Amino acid sequence: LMEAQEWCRKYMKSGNVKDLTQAWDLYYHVFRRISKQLPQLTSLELQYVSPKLLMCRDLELAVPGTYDPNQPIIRIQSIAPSLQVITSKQRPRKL
Amino acid sequence: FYPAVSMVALMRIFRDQSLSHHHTMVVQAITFIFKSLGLKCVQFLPQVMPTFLNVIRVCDGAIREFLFQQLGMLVSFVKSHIRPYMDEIVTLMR
Amino acid sequence: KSLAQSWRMKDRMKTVSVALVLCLNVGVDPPDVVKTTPCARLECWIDPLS
Repeated sequence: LMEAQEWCRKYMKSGNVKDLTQAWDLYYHVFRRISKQLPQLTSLELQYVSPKLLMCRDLELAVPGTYDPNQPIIRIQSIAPSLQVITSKQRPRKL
Repeated sequence: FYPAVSMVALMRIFRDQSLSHHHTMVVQAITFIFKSLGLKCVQFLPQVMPTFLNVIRVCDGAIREFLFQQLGMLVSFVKSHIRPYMDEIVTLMR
Repeated sequence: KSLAQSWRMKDRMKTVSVALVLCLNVGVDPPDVVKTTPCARLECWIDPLS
């Protein structure tokens, strides 16, 4: 990606398509690789993605869309250690 | 289907007041069910076992020597899958 | 009179190559062993199910 950025930036001083073909080589390269990765990212181990939330225990901050002025606060005791991922267009998490 | 229905009816009795007479009968059925199923019996464990162990502590000693005979029978069919409830069992034995 | 000194390993074998046949149809428990809920799911220091 650094190298494809270099070539697309060498376009902005020269303006040749011969720069751009070298960049789209590497771009399509990672595109195809990453396209072959995302189908199997079915669950996200929370340590790998966001350590602060794994570390998080017992926030005073309330569980989102629970707060009632007439109830006592049901507060975030702890976030779950791993996240199920729904497969759609937008790959939502089931946090 | 069939084992699941019977198990639910049996366990609906298996709660103090009706069992005053019909403990023994229920437990004889269960033990026969698990004996018959193989290892597919394992699915009913969390339904049966918590009530079962509480029955032993609650009931009279007239029955109690029998319940342990049948507990040991459940144990044998289930084998290693009983491990979650083992603390309670050992507490009961102790 | 020096002894029949048999300390050599003139039989110097060498392991050249390795097959890692590895039947491990992941997420498909074969009909023999019905596995536990918290079973041993590690497998060369990886949870395959994750």
